[PDB]
Amino acid sequence: NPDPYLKKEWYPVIAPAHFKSRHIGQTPVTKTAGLRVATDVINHRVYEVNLGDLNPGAEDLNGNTKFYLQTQLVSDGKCLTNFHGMDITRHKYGSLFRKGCDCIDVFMDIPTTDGYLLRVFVIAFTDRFRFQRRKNCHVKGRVIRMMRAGIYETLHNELGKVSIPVLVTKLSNFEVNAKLTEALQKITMCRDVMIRRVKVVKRPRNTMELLSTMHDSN
Amino acid sequence: RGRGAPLARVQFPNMRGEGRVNELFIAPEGMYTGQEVFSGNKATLHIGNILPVGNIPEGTYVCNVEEKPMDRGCLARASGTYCLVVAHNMETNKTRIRLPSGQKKLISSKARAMIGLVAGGGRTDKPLLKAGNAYHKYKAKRNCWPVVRGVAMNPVDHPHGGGNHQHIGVSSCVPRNAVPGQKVGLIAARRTGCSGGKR
Amino acid sequence: MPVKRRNNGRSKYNCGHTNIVRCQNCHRCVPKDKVIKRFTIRNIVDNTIADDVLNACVIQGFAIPKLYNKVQYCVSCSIHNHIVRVRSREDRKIRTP
Amino acid sequence: EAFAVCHIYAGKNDTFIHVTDLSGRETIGRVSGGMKVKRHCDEPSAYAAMQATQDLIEIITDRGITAVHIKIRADGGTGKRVYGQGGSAAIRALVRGGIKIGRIEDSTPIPTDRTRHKGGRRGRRL
Amino acid sequence: EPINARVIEVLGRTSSRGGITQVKVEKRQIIRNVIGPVRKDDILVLMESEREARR
Amino acid sequence: MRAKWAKKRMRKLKRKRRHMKARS
RNA sequence: GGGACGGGUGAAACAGGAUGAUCCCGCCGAGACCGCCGGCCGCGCAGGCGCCUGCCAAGACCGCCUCUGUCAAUCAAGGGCGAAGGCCGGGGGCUAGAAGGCGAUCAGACACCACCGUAUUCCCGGCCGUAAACGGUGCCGCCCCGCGGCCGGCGCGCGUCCCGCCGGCCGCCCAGGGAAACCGGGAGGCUCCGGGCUCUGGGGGGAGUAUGGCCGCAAGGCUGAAACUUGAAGGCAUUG
Ligand SMILES: [K+]
Ligand SMILES: [K+]
Ligand SMILES: [K+]
Ligand SMILES: [K+]
Ligand SMILES: [K+]
Ligand SMILES: [K+]
Ligand SMILES: [K+]
Ligand SMILES: [K+]
Ligand SMILES: [K+]
Ligand SMILES: [K+]
Ligand SMILES: [K+]
Ligand SMILES: [K+]
Ligand SMILES: [K+]
Ligand SMILES: [K+]
Ligand SMILES: [K+]
Ligand SMILES: [K+]
Ligand SMILES: [K+]
Ligand SMILES: [K+]
Ligand SMILES: [K+]
Ligand SMILES: [K+]
Ligand SMILES: [K+]
Ligand SMILES: [K+]
Ligand SMILES: [K+]
Ligand SMILES: [K+]
Ligand SMILES: [K+]
Ligand SMILES: [K+]
Ligand SMILES: [K+]
Ligand SMILES: [K+]
Ligand SMILES: [K+]
Ligand SMILES: [K+]
Ligand SMILES: [K+]
Ligand SMILES: [K+]
Ligand SMILES: [K+]
Ligand SMILES: [K+]
Ligand SMILES: [K+]
Ligand SMILES: [K+]
Ligand SMILES: [K+]
Ligand SMILES: [K+]
Ligand SMILES: [K+]
Ligand SMILES: [K+]
Ligand SMILES: [K+]
Ligand SMILES: [K+]
Ligand SMILES: [K+]
Ligand SMILES: [K+]
Ligand SMILES: [K+]
Ligand SMILES: [K+]
Ligand SMILES: [K+]
Ligand SMILES: [K+]
Ligand SMILES: [K+]
Ligand SMILES: [K+]
Ligand SMILES: [K+]
Ligand SMILES: [K+]
Ligand SMILES: [K+]
Ligand SMILES: [K+]
Ligand SMILES: [K+]
Ligand SMILES: [K+]
Ligand SMILES: [K+]
Ligand SMILES: [K+]
Ligand SMILES: [K+]
Ligand SMILES: [K+]
Ligand SMILES: [K+]
Ligand SMILES: [K+]
Ligand SMILES: [K+]
Ligand SMILES: [K+]
Ligand SMILES: [K+]
Ligand SMILES: [K+]
Ligand SMILES: [K+]
Ligand SMILES: [K+]
Ligand SMILES: [K+]
Ligand SMILES: [K+]
Ligand SMILES: [K+]
Ligand SMILES: [K+]
Ligand SMILES: [K+]
Ligand SMILES: [K+]
Ligand SMILES: [K+]
Ligand SMILES: [K+]
Ligand SMILES: [K+]
Ligand SMILES: [K+]
Ligand SMILES: [K+]
Ligand SMILES: [K+]
Ligand SMILES: [K+]
Ligand SMILES: [K+]
Ligand SMILES: [K+]
Ligand SMILES: [Mg+2]
Ligand SMILES: [Mg+2]
Ligand SMILES: [Mg+2]
Ligand SMILES: [Mg+2]
Ligand SMILES: [Mg+2]
Ligand SMILES: [Mg+2]
Ligand SMILES: [Mg+2]
Ligand SMILES: [Mg+2]
Ligand SMILES: [Mg+2]
Ligand SMILES: [Mg+2]
Ligand SMILES: [Mg+2]
Ligand SMILES: [Mg+2]
Repeated sequence: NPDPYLKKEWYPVIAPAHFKSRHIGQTPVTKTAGLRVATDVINHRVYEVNLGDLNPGAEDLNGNTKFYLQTQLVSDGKCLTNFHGMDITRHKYGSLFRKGCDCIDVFMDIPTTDGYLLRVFVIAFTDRFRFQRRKNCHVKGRVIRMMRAGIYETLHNELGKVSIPVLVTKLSNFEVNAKLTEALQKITMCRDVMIRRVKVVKRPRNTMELLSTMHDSN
Repeated sequence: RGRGAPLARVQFPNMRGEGRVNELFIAPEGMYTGQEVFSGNKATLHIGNILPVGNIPEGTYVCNVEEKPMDRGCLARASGTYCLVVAHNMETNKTRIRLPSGQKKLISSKARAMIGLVAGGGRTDKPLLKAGNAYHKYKAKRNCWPVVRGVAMNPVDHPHGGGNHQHIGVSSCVPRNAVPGQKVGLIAARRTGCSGGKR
Repeated sequence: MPVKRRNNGRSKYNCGHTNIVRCQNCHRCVPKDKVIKRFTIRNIVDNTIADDVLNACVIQGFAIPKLYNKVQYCVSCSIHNHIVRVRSREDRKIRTP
Repeated sequence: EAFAVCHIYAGKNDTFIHVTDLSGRETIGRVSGGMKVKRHCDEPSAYAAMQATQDLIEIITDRGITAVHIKIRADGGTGKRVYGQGGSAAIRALVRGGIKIGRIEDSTPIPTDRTRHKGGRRGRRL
Repeated sequence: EPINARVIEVLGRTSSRGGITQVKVEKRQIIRNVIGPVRKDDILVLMESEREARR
Repeated sequence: MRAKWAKKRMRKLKRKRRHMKARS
């Protein structure tokens, strides 16, 4: 067996202009021979990149958020990635749960104004008022229902008609998290309310305009 | 006569002259005399209507489906049968369907179907009690009944015939390329016997 | 065989039936209000190497991720591995953790 | 400055240390604890894990990698969720083989609900 | 390659039958098992410093 | 015996007696 | 993509792999299940009850200067429900897995442990009617030293708290009870014995068996003896 890396050659991977570290890395591939073109095999790869590795310096605010960036067009021997999904980290998720409080999970399918459809998942936790007798923080159904309705109508206001680049701005910024928290602070004490995941359910086939806007600073 | 499901006589207007035009349809269950049915690219989603399978949403029950456009319908025609619409692929312009056997199949998206499932379902759940009921059923169809077993014959009449005890003698799995006169018994069987646990 | 505990060996108050959990050690079926439960929080690298990882990291301000795992055992496994001990008749009434 | 991903599979019976690129589609290193031992009980051990990581260092360095992000996992599914002994051993030999470290993470497959694990209602009767 | 290192303290007898002795050997605090009699300020010639004693 | 298994034995015996009486 | 072993155990051996496995990553399919949160939390007549959204009829409690006028308690016969396994007819079939097969262990091992696997596990229409179906404690009503905890509703107070009331679920405990263990919201108010109603027992075996009857497709269930035999069986507790 001859060494396969005598026929390798790498390409750059590039991140959307929403970020300050756009060289994600290099990626290998086998050179073109037969029918596989290298630029017709490295396309559609999915990369998994930490937000603190894309906006470095704000590690406390950004290290627990992860992005999925899919290359969607190779030109000039550069790969150009595009929004593919958002998730939080496993230890951040595990640290959320205690015993004594209530956990609320919701999701809804949110369309965008340019052909994308998303599933967005939210989490909230009940919290202890400062001057209360008991240790548990359980609340009644009349309150659970108010919190779920608030999450639904709020996310409807912010994300009801957005495009992908504005969405990515908000998701990198936590712009939505603060107003979920704002709307839901008025009902009870609640500790950590956040979007924890976003899943691209169905996108259009041709994204050449979209990616032109995303990488081209525009 | 000879058919389990019923038929519907349906009248349309003559579209190239004056008068009316008469059609026979395999009847979906729930169709009734005096109903108005619709046929076209813009017909609505109602039991009894004829629509291209491309315009029919995933999850739908259809019957009398064409496997190629315009051939006028050849799939899921027997009483109680239907096809499911599984998925649409627009760029290749194909639709995926489930046939009553459970096989999956790609057809064109301009192939037409009828909304619903075939009426007469449950027919085979009643036992035939008597030789006479089988006699009447097959008298309406074909000269195929009653059936004489091969081992009950002499060797001149059948390859299972003869012997001092009734018995086949060799294996009754025969190959796929056997010639006419030889291709009796179980033809090209992947397996045999009665065991559970399939899926 | 008189009765040994007022709680009959479990915490079931005002119901008929409670869920089933598998034991993690031996995989036996145990009711949820009888299973022995503990919560552990531990780093994914030993602390005898957490210093070397933290010196050899590149990220400025990086922190060691923790782990949050709830262990659940049956009575046999708990006693055998010494999560719980057989106690004196007086000591059995103590609920201090 | 040159980044790849190290999947460390710390199983109950074997150990895997495997290096791919950031996408996962392309592999650069693959060693196992059972390619360095004679007795089948020693593959999940720390001496085997380190001794395999010492060959992995050679492969990855000679192909041109200097830093890795670590993804460490257990068996998962319906079974165990604590690591095998040699996972931290792999981390140790990886730092003391020159490599720079980046993002760290647990990556065990855990279910949201589940099918039924083997062994029966009464468990492994030993 | 011999890797001579120096003990800076005795932790205790390790083997079930007495035997071996945990020591704190040395810019490192590696801990190791030792068979024979060892005081403080003594020397061990180490075939390797890669592993540290369990516990 | 364990009473569970004595019960299984007795049931098999009663089944045998009933089969026996069924002849004639 | 990459190239040598992977699985499994206390340790191993049978299954797997250059027909490139184990490992990484993307995509597709199917049927179960509903984690962390999850509890001296909560609901239901018991059996039981945990994904999202919608729809449908119920329920106990509290609050009340609303209506009626004893319409109630318990109950042979009779009717309904009833974990799991099992049966009949349709469907479905991922996991696990009675039976069956096979690798070890062993004196043997037809067992425990490893591996493969059929019924079964899931749905629809029925049937069967049993569990340490347990609080081993029948239902209605009264009186009852006290200290806490949690759950639902209400009211007074100061400036979330705080004190009370009704109902539920729990801990500890004076008296009293008891063979004791323990109970104590009763197992108390009982040789100082009597509020109402229904069911069951009468030394240990033979025996829940034989026999007859009713029910069930079957598997069974329900009802249920006699001859004969025996000096004990059994409860809670003390020392070794
Ligand atoms: K409510
Ligand atoms: K609810
Ligand atoms: K004939
Ligand atoms: K015949
Ligand atoms: K013959
Ligand atoms: K006893
Ligand atoms: K118990
Ligand atoms: K309770
Ligand atoms: K409860
Ligand atoms: K419960
Ligand atoms: K516990
Ligand atoms: K146990
Ligand atoms: K080996
Ligand atoms: K599962
Ligand atoms: K299995
Ligand atoms: K078992
Ligand atoms: K078992
Ligand atoms: K088993
Ligand atoms: K099992
Ligand atoms: K069992
Ligand atoms: K059992
Ligand atoms: K058992
Ligand atoms: K069992
Ligand atoms: K019994
Ligand atoms: K019994
Ligand atoms: K039994
Ligand atoms: K809850
Ligand atoms: K609660
Ligand atoms: K709750
Ligand atoms: K509840
Ligand atoms: K509740
Ligand atoms: K409640
Ligand atoms: K609850
Ligand atoms: K009455
Ligand atoms: K009466
Ligand atoms: K009654
Ligand atoms: K009755
Ligand atoms: K009755
Ligand atoms: K019933
Ligand atoms: K039932
Ligand atoms: K049952
Ligand atoms: K069954
Ligand atoms: K199955
Ligand atoms: K069975
Ligand atoms: K045996
Ligand atoms: K045995
Ligand atoms: K198996
Ligand atoms: K069965
Ligand atoms: K089945
Ligand atoms: K079963
Ligand atoms: K099932
Ligand atoms: K049943
Ligand atoms: K009974
Ligand atoms: K009983
Ligand atoms: K019980
Ligand atoms: K009663
Ligand atoms: K409360
Ligand atoms: K309350
Ligand atoms: K309540
Ligand atoms: K309350
Ligand atoms: K309240
Ligand atoms: K209260
Ligand atoms: K009260
Ligand atoms: K009360
Ligand atoms: K109540
Ligand atoms: K109590
Ligand atoms: K009570
Ligand atoms: K009464
Ligand atoms: K009664
Ligand atoms: K009774
Ligand atoms: K009774
Ligand atoms: K009785
Ligand atoms: K009586
Ligand atoms: K009889
Ligand atoms: K019958
Ligand atoms: K039967
Ligand atoms: K019978
Ligand atoms: K019978
Ligand atoms: K006794
Ligand atoms: K007794
Ligand atoms: K006894
Ligand atoms: K006593
Ligand atoms: K005594
Ligand atoms: Mg003849
Ligand atoms: Mg012939
Ligand atoms: Mg399993
Ligand atoms: Mg399942
Ligand atoms: Mg009934
Ligand atoms: Mg299986
Ligand atoms: Mg199987
Ligand atoms: Mg069954
Ligand atoms: Mg009972
Ligand atoms: Mg309570
Ligand atoms: Mg009888
Ligand atoms: Mg005594």
